[PDB]
Amino acid sequence: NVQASRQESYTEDFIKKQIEEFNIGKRHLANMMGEDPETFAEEDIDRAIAYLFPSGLFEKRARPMMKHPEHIFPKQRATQWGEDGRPFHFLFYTGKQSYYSLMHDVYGKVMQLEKHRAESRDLIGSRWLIKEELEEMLVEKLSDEDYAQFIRLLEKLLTLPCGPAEEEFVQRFRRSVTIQSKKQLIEPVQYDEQGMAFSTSEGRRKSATAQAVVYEHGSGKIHVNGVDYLIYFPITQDREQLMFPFHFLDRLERHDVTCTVSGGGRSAQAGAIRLAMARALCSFVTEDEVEWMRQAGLLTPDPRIRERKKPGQEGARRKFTWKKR
Amino acid sequence: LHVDVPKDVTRPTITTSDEPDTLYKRLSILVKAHDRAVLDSYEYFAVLAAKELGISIKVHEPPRKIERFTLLKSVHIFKKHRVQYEMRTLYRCLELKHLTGSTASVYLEYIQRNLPEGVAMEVTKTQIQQLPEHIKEPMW
Amino acid sequence: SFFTKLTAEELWKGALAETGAGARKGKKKRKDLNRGQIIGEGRSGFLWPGLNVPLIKSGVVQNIGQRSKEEQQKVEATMVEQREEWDRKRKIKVKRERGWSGNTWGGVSIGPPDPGPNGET
Amino acid sequence: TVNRDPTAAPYVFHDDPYLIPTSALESRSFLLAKKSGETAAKFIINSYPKYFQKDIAEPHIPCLMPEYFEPQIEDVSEAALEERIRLRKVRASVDMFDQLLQAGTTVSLETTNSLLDLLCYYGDQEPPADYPGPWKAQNNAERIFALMPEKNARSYCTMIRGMVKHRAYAQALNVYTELLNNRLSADVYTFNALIEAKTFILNEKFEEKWNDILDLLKHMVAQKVKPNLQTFNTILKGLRKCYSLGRIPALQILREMKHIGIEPSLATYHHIIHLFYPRDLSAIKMPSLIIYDIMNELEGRTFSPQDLDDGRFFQLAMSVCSSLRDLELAYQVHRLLNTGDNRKLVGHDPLRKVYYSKFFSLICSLEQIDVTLKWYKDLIPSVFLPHYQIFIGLLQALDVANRLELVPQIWKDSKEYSHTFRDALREEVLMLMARDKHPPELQVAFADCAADIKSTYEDQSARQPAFDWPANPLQYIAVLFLRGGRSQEAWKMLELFKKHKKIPRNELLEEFMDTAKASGSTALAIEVVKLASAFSLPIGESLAQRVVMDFTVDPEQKEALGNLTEL
Amino acid sequence: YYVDWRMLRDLKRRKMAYEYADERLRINSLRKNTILPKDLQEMAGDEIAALPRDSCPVRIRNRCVMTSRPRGVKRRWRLSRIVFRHLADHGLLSGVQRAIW
Amino acid sequence: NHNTYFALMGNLRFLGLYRDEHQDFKDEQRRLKKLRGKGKPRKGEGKRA
Amino acid sequence: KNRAARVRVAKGNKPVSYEEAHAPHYIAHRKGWLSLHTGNLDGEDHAAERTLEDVFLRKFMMGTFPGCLADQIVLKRRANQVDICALVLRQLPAHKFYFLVGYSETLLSHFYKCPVRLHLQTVPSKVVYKYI
Amino acid sequence: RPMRRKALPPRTEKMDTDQDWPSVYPTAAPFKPSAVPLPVRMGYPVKKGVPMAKEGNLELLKIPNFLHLTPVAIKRHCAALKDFCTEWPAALDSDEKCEEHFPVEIDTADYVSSGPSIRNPKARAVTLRVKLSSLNLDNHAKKKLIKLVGERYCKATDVLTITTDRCPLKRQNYDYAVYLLTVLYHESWKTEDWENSK
RNA sequence: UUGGCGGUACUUUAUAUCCAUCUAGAGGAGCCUGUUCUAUAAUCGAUAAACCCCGCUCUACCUCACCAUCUCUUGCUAAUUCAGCCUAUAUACCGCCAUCUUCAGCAAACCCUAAAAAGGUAUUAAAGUAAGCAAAAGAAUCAAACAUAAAAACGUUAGGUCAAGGUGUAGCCAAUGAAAUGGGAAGAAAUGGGCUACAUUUUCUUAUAAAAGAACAUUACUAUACCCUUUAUGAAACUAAAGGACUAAGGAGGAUUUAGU
Ligand SMILES: [K+]
Ligand SMILES: [Mg+2]
Ligand SMILES: [Mg+2]
Ligand SMILES: [Mg+2]
Ligand SMILES: [Mg+2]
Ligand SMILES: [Mg+2]
Ligand SMILES: [Mg+2]
Ligand SMILES: [Mg+2]
Ligand SMILES: [Mg+2]
Ligand SMILES: [Mg+2]
Ligand SMILES: [Mg+2]
Ligand SMILES: [Mg+2]
Ligand SMILES: [Mg+2]
Ligand SMILES: [Mg+2]
Ligand SMILES: [Mg+2]
Repeated sequence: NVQASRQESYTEDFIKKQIEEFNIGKRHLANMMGEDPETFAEEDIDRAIAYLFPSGLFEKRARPMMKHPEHIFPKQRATQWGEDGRPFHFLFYTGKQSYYSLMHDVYGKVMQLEKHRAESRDLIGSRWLIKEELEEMLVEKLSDEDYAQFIRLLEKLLTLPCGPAEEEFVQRFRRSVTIQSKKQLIEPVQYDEQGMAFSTSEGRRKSATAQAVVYEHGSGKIHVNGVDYLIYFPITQDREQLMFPFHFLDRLERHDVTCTVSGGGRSAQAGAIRLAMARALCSFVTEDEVEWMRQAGLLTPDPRIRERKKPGQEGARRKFTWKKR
Repeated sequence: LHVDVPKDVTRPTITTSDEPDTLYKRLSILVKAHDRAVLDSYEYFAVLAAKELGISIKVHEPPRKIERFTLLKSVHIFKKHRVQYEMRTLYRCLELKHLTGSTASVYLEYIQRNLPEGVAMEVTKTQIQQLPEHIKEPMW
Repeated sequence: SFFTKLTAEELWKGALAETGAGARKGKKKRKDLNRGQIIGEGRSGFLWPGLNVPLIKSGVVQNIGQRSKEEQQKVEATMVEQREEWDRKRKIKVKRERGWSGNTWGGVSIGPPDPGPNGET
Repeated sequence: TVNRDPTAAPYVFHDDPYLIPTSALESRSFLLAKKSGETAAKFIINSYPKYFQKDIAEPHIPCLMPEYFEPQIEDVSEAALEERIRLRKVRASVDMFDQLLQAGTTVSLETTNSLLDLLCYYGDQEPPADYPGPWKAQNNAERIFALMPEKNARSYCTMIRGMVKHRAYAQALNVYTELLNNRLSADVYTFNALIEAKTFILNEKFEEKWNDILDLLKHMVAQKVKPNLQTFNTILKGLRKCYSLGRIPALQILREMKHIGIEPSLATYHHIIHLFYPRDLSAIKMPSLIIYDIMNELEGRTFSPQDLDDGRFFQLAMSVCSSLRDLELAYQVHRLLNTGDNRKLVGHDPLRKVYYSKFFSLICSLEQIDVTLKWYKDLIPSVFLPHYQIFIGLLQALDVANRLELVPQIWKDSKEYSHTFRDALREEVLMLMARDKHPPELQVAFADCAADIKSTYEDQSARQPAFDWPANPLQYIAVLFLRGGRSQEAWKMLELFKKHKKIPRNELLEEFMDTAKASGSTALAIEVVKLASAFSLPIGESLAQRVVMDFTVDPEQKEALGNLTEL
Repeated sequence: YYVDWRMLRDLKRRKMAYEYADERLRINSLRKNTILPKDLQEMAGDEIAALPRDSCPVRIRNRCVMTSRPRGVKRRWRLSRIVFRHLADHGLLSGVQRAIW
Repeated sequence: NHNTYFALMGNLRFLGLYRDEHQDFKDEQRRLKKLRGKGKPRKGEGKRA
Repeated sequence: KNRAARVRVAKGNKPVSYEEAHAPHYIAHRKGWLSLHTGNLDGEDHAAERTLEDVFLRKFMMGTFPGCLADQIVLKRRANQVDICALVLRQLPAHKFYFLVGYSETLLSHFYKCPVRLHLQTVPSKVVYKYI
Repeated sequence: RPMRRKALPPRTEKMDTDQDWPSVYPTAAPFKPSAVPLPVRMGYPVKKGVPMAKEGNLELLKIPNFLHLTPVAIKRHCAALKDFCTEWPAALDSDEKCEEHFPVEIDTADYVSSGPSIRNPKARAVTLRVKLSSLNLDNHAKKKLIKLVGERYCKATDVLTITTDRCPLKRQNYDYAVYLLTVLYHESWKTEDWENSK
């Protein structure tokens, strides 16, 4: 009562033919695009396939691909025994020959260190590989209990005296922690025809966008869209929003700003200018100050934007009245 | 063909006339499609063809347009439950410059005949000519 | 209208009413109407070389033709016989032997077990 | 810019492995079912036109509209007759012409001539058509010609042409005599029919006949009528009857063609070749050299359709090359076919396959195997799907070049072209492979080929109970199995000699024994003796004695072997 | 055969409005102005009324071309919401996709 | 033109060049219904006189 | 629950193709469009007429090749040319396909007044994406 | 007894890697898995599955491929198409140089779409653009020309824009715009007695 | 011996969540609109949650399916003792959906038991294993995240829809079919939703949401009713918009209830 076909297992003979067909494919794709077959590479292949078979499907897994068989197929679906039927690995009948073969090596290392007999922080800012990464190294499915047990054994190895061989071993299972630098990207300092220094930066609040041009030396003259700021912004709260960047760094009356804000309303345009001024003013302040701006909210774009209306309800969140029952 | 090759392939007859030729200062080609990748391939084909014929070309991407409309999901009643549909239009503008009328016809024919399915073109020729002979001299 | 016509798969699904509120919580039988139809065969009896008749006959390139009213009536009756014969085949069945009683499963042979993993019949 | 794809079938054929024509029959049948489907659509369109009348195409496409061929003018007037003549209805126009005469209404001489044109050209018979012819003394054409009150040159001219077209040579000549007596002047087309008439008629004396045809030409100058290409082509086509005596006359015509200013076409040379290179030529010792001069004259020129025998030239030229066994000339002829668009004049289906078959067959015979294989990949299948004899020629070429390693590949190609079950081809493949010894690697490859050719015999035998395994294939397939590490299979094939009652050859029998000695299996050696006894071959007794010395025979084997020796 | 008798009546209304378009244009022009005598305008008001009622172009209703549904139709395709959704949800309309945003 | 499509496709079904699954389905329901005695009455001979 | 164009789960024995497996919300994401014309692009006309021609062209091809279509056809319009790309099972003899192509091309070229070409890719049997 | 036809092996097997690919795909065609010698795969893959193969792949057939347009073909094509092109006059090396000798700009638009009809209503419109500096206009004429044209004149650019779409065809609308310029220019020079009362 | 069952509590988990907290509303007035009722010669369907500006992103004729009157009988198509039917059954169905629901489950192939009515977990591991669908992931809102959409299986409610279309069974065929003209009315009524107002954080005017000058309780605030003019579409104004006056009620709304992180 089974019609669903067996999950396909790939013989080494099958993958071997898939690699000869791919190798002949590269020579043909190279001949089509007029490139040299010897130097034709995986990057050139992907670019050629995108030109010859343009697909605009959003998901990239569904687009045409001519990749090396090692990539498209799973890495190790090969037979685990020979013609006679004798498995190749002495731990085959465990069902996790690769997980237990690794736990066999690390347990033997631990025993030699304990029998044979400094700071253990040889590597810092590193993490243990996640289960998904481990499963990729072993090429076999692991459970959470199997991963948890593997880490405990690796930790015990670090606790004990470790020669350079052990340190290299544990290194394989340590992945450098991603380094996201939460530090503002300082803008360059250009020079005008007059020779005065000035920096420029963009800012976006709601639908408003601004392009400020702060000058290193000035008397505090801010011009928005070729107008003064008291005229352009008759509301105090809009002017206070322009005061926040300079007042915070005690730099009032020391710079000359030229703004160009298009889009949005009065408050959204002041907010867009505030960010544009804070980002341009970074080039003329110390790095310790740039961090004080970043930590006071002056350098982060505000992500709050109007939410779309939903069909079947009065608003983005407002619902139609629940008729009286 | 390895050994069997045409000897003297016949070529179409191109006869130079005595009429003066058109002079296009600009020639804007706005192609539209639902698929960006098709525009990238067509942009590559068109820019390569222009460069091979000596034409000066520049390319930019006008902002895309998305048209959305709402419909009633059920066949009967159940007003509050709707389904929404959209059509996305993407643009690639090929701005050519300093073209004679013979160069603009052969190029446009070649690229229009190879216009992929689902792609619409909007050529905008800009011709430049002298002033009318009457206007040149004021006559009362 | 030609645009309100649905395929056979959709027509039988509705008529049979197998998937329904009554069926699951508590007879119409399906039939295939393309079983006997040979591409190129119509009620008018036209003969189409290369579709429903030989393209070449005795070295002569055939041309379009139509069967006579008598000949077509024979072909129509012959297909009616084959349909009735096919229906008779459907009715005909091979009865299996009963067990300890006619309405009980005890004693009834159900054949050999299925082949093994390595073609062990 | 683009050239022919050598690995693809002609563009007409559908680009799919299931739909590619394997053989030449499926090629023609596929192009006869397609035409039949087009005719089925045109029948429906022209029979239910109301459904194909809405036009949504701007600009308007005239060729995608329903056709109407039946007259829609009901009134009986000269205008209505003109419509029927335009539609080319022959019987209806005669009825309305007679009705017009019955009323007596005036009919224009030009309109009366358009009626005779239709009747004379179709010879009083309705135009040939498909849907669900000698000249008759009593017919509408001659009757209408007499009823005509006023006659003009065109009227007589139309009769002369229609008569000659429908094989009325004797009458047509008489009609021309009337034209001269009336003092009218004929046109070029009428003079061409008269020349076509004198030739077809059998005159006892050629000298008189030739002087007569010339007299028609002399009257063409008296009446200030200038000849055309067809005029000269007609005279040369007539001369092909008298091969011996038409050689000097034929050349004189071509010299006059250039002086007048008429440019010889491909047809004009097609006729001179026929006259100078007879197919049934006993005197092959010293053939004429004109073919070399003609090709030099036409080198690099491009030709257009200007006669009805232009296609015939290329097929005839290639044939002449094969007769002379000059492959350099064949390259010039094919080179002329490639200049410009000369490829369009190769010929139709009957002559397209003869030209290339003759060409490729000549290549294999007189060309280096390396070059021969280049031509093979280009021409086949793209140009023509060859018949099996072409492969026998290719296999023979490989054998003459000492490159039998490619014979297995040629077999795989043959299966695509519907030669899988060809007895002649299968016998040639196995024969060449097993004709002589080969290195171990080559023998193993041949053994795989022998196994494939065996399956064809086996699968064929399954279909046909009354099947016969030809004797020579059995020997070739068995030898190849022994030589190529398939000895076990060859022992099973030894039994097939008895099943089909084929007499094993002496060479094959001793070969099995040699292999047995190396194996050391006395049992296998005795098996050969069993088959020798069955057919009562004399060598069988000697072979049995040979086994006695080759192997140590057990006492049980001695009794068994002795029984077979007695048998 | 058209979908139903309602689609047939509408089809006739569309072919009779096309026939009388020039007539109803020329006559109605005499009424939509203040430059001609009111006596003529009152008379042209009656010539237009005397024309057949199916010539009037406000009696045309846009119906689904495939199901003859009077309401719910989209004018760009001439299909009802139900029929449009069947072609769209199967990938049969060129460029129409579901709107996710 | 709904008349052109319905008439054209009906004619093609009678020429054997088109197969209408819907029509074949209805043709057999009529055949079975007539055998059951539920067929269409003749005009002018309806149940009510 | 949504019932639109969803081939519902059986018991693991129903062979669905790639096109059938994916529900409407995967259009433009995992599966493309069966018809490609310019009539639904912005500022383009004649969407109604192109769509009506498609509906007919699909019903015509099903009836003209009854039981011989492995998957839905793909319609491609370029200029006034129409191109029909159909996956067809190898059931009918080869010569019969040449007849239906010649017939269906000529008939649809005189009906819509455009050049129409039929492109047939023959499969040994329906291609199964997954068993659901 | 009935014989089922056997499909031939794909012709890609017979294709060399140094073939003339432009010949294989001379013109735009649909993707034929039996003619494209590439192991291309397309389709979202099932869990523990690879993307579907090219043979019987509807997704690859749904793609508007560019196999007929390859860098080798495009270069070979344009080599033939060079004879058609004509050389732009070298003297007109700048935009300002063109305005000097050719002050009038005529805009014409074409539209390419898919369908049986090649007709688009928008193709009739024409637009003439000339700068008043290019026209020989006295101080009186320029003031009269600017008042008559109204908003057609742009003070910032000094460009007069005449848009003519009333006529059915493009050749009629083009000739009308040239006519409108001639009357406006000639009328502007004419002086009427009522003009002295401004 | 399984399942069911509770009006079962305690402990966690979350919920614009029962209650509590917060903001603007509904419930009062005037209108717009759906429904019920009354009622008409005069449709139909939805009508607890999951109906009530619902099918309608829409009814002056048309639309139209209703009522009255008159009229046609092979009556759209190539053919058909046939065409046609918004005739009955959504409790025969397809199609397309609602509801639990962004809830976490549904289904199949094997293996095991001193027999199995069933069950099959122990991680320092004791008989379970390996594939599916949903969730998840991925994609979309054109950097990034978050969020929002989309997605959401099997079942539950014989839930909704024979009137989108198609269709099983039963029924009409000089009529339950076709067509034309004219009508399809109202309410001292109840009720759902929406709109506007009840004002001083207000009203009018210029600017523009900055500021300024006036108004500010009897009609000051305040009529999207009625009535009267004019314009728009149309053949038809019975419709919509803009003015004009006329102006009544309304003074922030009992229990109770809706939405929002
Ligand atoms: K249902
Ligand atoms: Mg709100
Ligand atoms: Mg019994
Ligand atoms: Mg209306
Ligand atoms: Mg009404
Ligand atoms: Mg009415
Ligand atoms: Mg009714
Ligand atoms: Mg129900
Ligand atoms: Mg109900
Ligand atoms: Mg995403
Ligand atoms: Mg998800
Ligand atoms: Mg119910
Ligand atoms: Mg009735
Ligand atoms: Mg204010
Ligand atoms: Mg009015």
